[PDB]
Amino acid sequence: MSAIKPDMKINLRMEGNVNGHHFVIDGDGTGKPFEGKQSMDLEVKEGGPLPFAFDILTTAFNRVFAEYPDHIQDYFKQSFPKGYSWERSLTFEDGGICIARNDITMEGDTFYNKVRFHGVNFPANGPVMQKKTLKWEPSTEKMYVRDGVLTGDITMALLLEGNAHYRCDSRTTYKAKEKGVKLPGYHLVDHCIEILSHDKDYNKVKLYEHAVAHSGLPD
Amino acid sequence: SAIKPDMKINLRMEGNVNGHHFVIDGDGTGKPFEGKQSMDLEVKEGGPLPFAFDILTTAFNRVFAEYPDHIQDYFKQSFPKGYSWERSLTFEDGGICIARNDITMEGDTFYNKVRFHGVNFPANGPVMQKKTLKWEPSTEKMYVRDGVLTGDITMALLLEGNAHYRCDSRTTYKAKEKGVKLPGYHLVDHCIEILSHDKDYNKVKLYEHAVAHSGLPDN
Amino acid sequence: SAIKPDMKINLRMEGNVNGHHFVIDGDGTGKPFEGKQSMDLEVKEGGPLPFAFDILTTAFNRVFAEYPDHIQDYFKQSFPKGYSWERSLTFEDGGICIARNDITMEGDTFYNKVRFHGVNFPANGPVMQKKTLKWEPSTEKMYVRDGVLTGDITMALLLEGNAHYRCDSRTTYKAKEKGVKLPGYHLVDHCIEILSHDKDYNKVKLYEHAVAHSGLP
Amino acid sequence: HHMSAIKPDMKINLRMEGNVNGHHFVIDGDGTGKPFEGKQSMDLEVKEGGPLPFAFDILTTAFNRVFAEYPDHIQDYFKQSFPKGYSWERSLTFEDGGICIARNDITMEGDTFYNKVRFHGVNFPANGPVMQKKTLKWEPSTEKMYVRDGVLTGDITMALLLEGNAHYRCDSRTTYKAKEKGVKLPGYHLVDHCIEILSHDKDYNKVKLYEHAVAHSGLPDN
Ligand SMILES: O=S([O-])[O-]
Ligand SMILES: O=S([O-])[O-]
Ligand SMILES: O=S([O-])[O-]
Ligand SMILES: O=S([O-])[O-]
Repeated sequence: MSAIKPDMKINLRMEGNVNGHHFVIDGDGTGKPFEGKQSMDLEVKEGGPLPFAFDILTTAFNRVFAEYPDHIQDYFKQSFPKGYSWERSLTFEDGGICIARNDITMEGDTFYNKVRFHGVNFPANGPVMQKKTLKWEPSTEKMYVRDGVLTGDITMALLLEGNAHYRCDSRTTYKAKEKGVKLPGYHLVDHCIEILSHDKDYNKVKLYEHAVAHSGLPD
Repeated sequence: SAIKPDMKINLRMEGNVNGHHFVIDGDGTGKPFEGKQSMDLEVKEGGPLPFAFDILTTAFNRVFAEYPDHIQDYFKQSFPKGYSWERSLTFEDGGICIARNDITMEGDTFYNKVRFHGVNFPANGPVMQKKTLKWEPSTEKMYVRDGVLTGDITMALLLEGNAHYRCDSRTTYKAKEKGVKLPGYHLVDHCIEILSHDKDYNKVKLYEHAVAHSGLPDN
Repeated sequence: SAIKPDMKINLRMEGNVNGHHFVIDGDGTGKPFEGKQSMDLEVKEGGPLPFAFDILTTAFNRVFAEYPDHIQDYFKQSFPKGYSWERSLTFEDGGICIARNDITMEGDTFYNKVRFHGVNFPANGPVMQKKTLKWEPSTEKMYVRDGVLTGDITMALLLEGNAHYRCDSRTTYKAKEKGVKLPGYHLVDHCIEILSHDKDYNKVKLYEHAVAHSGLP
Repeated sequence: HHMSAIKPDMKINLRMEGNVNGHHFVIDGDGTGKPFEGKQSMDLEVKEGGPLPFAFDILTTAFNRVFAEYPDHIQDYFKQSFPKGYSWERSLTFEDGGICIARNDITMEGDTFYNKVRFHGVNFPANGPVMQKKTLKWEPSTEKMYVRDGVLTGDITMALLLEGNAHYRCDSRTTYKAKEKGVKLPGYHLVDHCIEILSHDKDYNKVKLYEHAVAHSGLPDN
């Protein structure tokens, strides 16, 4: 009924603008939806070398790639073959604010991702514009229904140079394309995201993510 | 200098709110030294808008603000070359927009290249249900933050049923030419009004009046 | 008629910021219809204060605001019985304060029982460092929310070296008597100033000027 | 770095004083816990200000991260802050504008932790879930722990389940400060927790509270 395969391809085009700098980024990769794992090779096609930390873009580069236990409704795998969309705001602690969206379709073995990313008000000598970010720290998304819609709320942190941290408050709304996909109960999604390799300027990046859904303590 | 007592305003806005793409053209006139401006707005692509027009109206130029002699006018000093702004709008129910405008002048006309993106407006909130009446009069705080002129404001939309709907906005302004003198802390009063519109807001007449001041007791 | 042209102000504040307990007494005067008040303040306990005195000053009465005829004056209408307010103050570096005042009146004097609690001010921040100079003049936005008069404001402290330090504040205002008529949306301009102080701010003279208006046009 | 004097089975003595929306209260607490298992229970009694006119649930995170199960590889700032103790300050920012701040000064004598807790809150809307007592429980959540401004900081966005099944968000920031010098600061880590009112009398004048807390490194090392 769902047509989600153990191994899937990922096609992606991201376009957007941060701090007035336009960019286009293409991604091709593979994932294991039932294992909650995915990888992607990315190439900056326009606007390279990027004047900002590549790390701010990486959560925009699909919750279908999360390991869901049987006892939790898997909204994302239940959304196919028709697919779904998400919208997200990223509010950073120094006033940098980004909005993003992805329209996700599926054709055969391949997920297609139309991603948009817009960012404003990053300070000139902040860690984003100065490329002082090292990685996203592992974090946990809270999944719950708000105004008829599945919503993911998370506070994430970028590890910085010198082992400082840089806070980002994120809210995502997820919407199945097909009418009447059953919404899940409150649950948690643990994730980690990692740049596996990159060239000096981050014109080429190999990206990986692992995500696991769960009910949290006590079980 | 470059600024004439009567100016023309040419504007194109392209954007996306809650997944809905749109294009809006603006043609108008204003008196920069009196801080007054009007515009006729025409929805080109994406009419009729599925969301409240009111969210867009602050994005449709601080050059049209009455500055007293004791306050540095950053905006009139930015011309002929012009300036750009970036803005975030954080609404109380989680809706978040980002906007930008690159402002140029040739002859007696200001040209505005405007982008507007918004996400996470609830289906039954006042924006998607078109339950807003107007922006209440407000006061923007201008000050320098990380080497850039920053405008901070809490605005409120009046709703049908008389409730108020809070928006927190931050704008950064940047002159194109190097070495334009940054002002000291000041305030800008403003009021914005949709003078007329057709049923579906595919046509809108918009007016704004803005006045800079020192605050109490010097205002 | 409860509001006289020249009134006195009695005040006791107690609180705790970043673990440090303090008591501060105030005695002042003002002109309710001119929207002007000043007060002499004295630290009775916990002096010298280890934090910037400025964080407390908006907690040291909107009855002292010049209201024009066309705006309902919730505050002067709340007397002789009084009103109370509650306020949260969210500073941009995570320092968060909450405050309360219960205001009563007898003759020509307002009595104020004030509480002020603050946490999470960083040691390297302007408050614990005492790098504040003044509150910049600001505009509070007054509207009804869930049946209660509410004031929302973005305020900013001028810092040494002319940086600013932002504070977001929400106040809820509550008349003691039933049937005090709620105003419509309006703005209140204010400026607050420490006029004089001794070295450690154990004694402080404070001044405020406030004016209600509709805004443009 | 040193021996904590923390025993496998500990007693907990607590007094909370506070004021929410102008309402003053005193609440006494007596419990027990297993520091190394990350588990604790407490019986709470309202001594002044009963019956409480707001949701008891807003207070329950205020009623000690000693009671967290720490792996060997993550520095345990809380157990290493003993025998001398530590204190925390916390802000609670609810989505409808209610704001609380809280403090706890934590000491130890023999097998007993002592807790001097202060809790103040303002601007809870009269018709909101807190003042209307429409909360059900805190959902399980994960706190992020890292060093900020030289201080161990816990940042968490938590949710109260409401009647009618909506959720009610609270953004909480805690700063933790050891009383003694020389307590090693931990690197970034996560703490999973669950908090539960096991039982209560009708007006919540008497409450039985339980919590389980587990620190980990997150994915993949969890
Ligand atoms: O996917 S994790 O390894 O960042
Ligand atoms: O711009 S004013 O007339 O609302
Ligand atoms: O009252 S003003 O001048 O600080
Ligand atoms: O403490 S747990 O059982 O919610």
